[PDB]
Amino acid sequence: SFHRVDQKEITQLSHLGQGTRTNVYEGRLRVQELRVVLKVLDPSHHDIALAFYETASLMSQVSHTHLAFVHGVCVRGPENIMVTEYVEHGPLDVWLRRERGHVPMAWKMVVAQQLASALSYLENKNLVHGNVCGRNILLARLGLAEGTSPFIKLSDPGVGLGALSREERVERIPWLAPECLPLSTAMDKWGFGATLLEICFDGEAPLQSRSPSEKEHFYQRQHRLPEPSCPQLATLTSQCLTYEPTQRPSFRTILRDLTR
Amino acid sequence: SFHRVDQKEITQLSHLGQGTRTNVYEGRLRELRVVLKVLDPSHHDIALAFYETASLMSQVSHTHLAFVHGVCVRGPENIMVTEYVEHGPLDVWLRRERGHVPMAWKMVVAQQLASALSYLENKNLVHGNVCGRNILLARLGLAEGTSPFIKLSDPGVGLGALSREERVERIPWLAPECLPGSTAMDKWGFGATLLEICFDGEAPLQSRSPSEKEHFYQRQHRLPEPSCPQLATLTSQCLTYEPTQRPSFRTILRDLTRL
Ligand SMILES: CNC(=O)c1nnc(NC(=O)C2CC2)cc1Nc1cccc(-c2ncn(C)n2)c1OC
Ligand SMILES: CNC(=O)c1nnc(NC(=O)C2CC2)cc1Nc1cccc(-c2ncn(C)n2)c1OC
Ligand SMILES: [Cl-]
Repeated sequence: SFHRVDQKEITQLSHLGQGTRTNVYEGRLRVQELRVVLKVLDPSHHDIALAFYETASLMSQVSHTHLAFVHGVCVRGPENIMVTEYVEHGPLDVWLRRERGHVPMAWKMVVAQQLASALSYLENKNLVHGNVCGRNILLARLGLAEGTSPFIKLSDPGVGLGALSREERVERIPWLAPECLPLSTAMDKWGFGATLLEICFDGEAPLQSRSPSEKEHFYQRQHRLPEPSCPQLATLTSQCLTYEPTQRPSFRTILRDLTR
Repeated sequence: SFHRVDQKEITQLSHLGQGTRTNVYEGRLRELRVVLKVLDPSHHDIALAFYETASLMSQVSHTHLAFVHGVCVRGPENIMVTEYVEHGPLDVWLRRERGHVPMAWKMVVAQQLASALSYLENKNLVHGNVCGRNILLARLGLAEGTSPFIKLSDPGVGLGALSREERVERIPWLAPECLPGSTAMDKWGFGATLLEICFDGEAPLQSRSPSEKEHFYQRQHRLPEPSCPQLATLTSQCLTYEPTQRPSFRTILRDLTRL
């Protein structure tokens, strides 16, 4: 399970954004104060909150260099608050869009290897992340500067996919595995593939802009996502972004292929 | 001395604040992100003090010194083009994070400020405007294991061109020997900034009137003791009215890595 955090120990600071049924804030935790990130769940039903706890538990009961730490959950009136690791530079997508055209291929390859690494760890433990996207990739060390390499940390997947509505699942296209449109570790290989494209297209994922019906139509008509600009990831993404879950490579394979 | 920048190459954006005879803006250099220090309509002596400042920064290179791209000199306009530092002035941040800034964080800033100032010392160059405002935070060092990373800004219009009223406004950072009409002056600035850091962006006398401030220096009064006794000796050594009695930055840098 997960560690319990009293309301007294946490301080809510500036708003960083909104997740699926959550509001992300900067914050402090008394342990010596630590800079935390608070994911404040919306007033919710028992099934939604349980999906939130299950997510805390996944992140609490694991340990990897490229996985964000979960301090615990605080249960305050209608709100539940996940207390998570504060990462220096925040979401990757935001940064890649800000640094558009000035992000070198080697930088992107390091991020890929690191993301495949953390996802291979969850694979060997037979655990599903269920929300691999650029936003959920946080930059602990920036790596864009002469003589620097990036250091990423994969965020909690938020409210478990199982509790999400169809409308909510559609919003996750192109990262959402098409079999999840109507929970296997096979789903994270599609997420990894779609994120690999988002990284290549400097934080601009294909279909992001398109309408929910346009997005739903793409999956219904079994259409395939664009090819990455860099031909190094071209084979890997095509292998990952297959509609047949069994046809997706293992992260053990992906991790090997990335070293070449 | 200084690189010249054409007016066509620069785009002015959001006003960030005002300096001594300047207005600070966000800007674009043809398309890189910079900070434009737009000098007020000025006399030739004021503009020359501005160029001298550009030259100081232009002809130097240090990890904890802000970069100066050059000066745009067109007709009545004088614009210094400089490095944009992500989180901006330290004083603003320290006041925002008041009570939640740990001592170790402040020591790191101090060591970094003493290092950039030791570099100018070994080159026998005067900054002349060491204050909280002129320390810019490139990295906040908020995450565990992460440390802050500061960059010292240009000192603005050289102190030599400032009026008495303008010099009085720089109390307590201004060296008292600079009030009427040396690298020793930056040791006082460093000392007064070390107090401002300790008092979480609240420097002593900042609230007091110009006459109250002038009176403090005239009557040879000494600035308060820092809350943290680690910097207590260092600040007392730095904030002496005898310029020759101030430690070298070589000494300060040693003392910082021992207390
Ligand atoms: C587990 N740790 C984190 O989640 C986390 N950790 N650190 C930062 N640091 C920072 O931002 C540093 C720059 C100030 C941001 C983080 N999250 C984050 C921030 C903003 C929006 C979202 C969000 N969640 C869902 N959506 C759609 N968007 C979000 O979740 C990933
Ligand atoms: C060389 N580079 C700089 O000086 C500089 N670089 N980056 C920022 N970034 C930002 O602000 C990011 C946070 C939004 C601020 C900077 N200057 C600055 C901003 C506002 C006021 C003054 C100012 N100067 C004199 N006074 C009284 N106040 C000022 O000069 C130091
Ligand atoms: Cl970094």
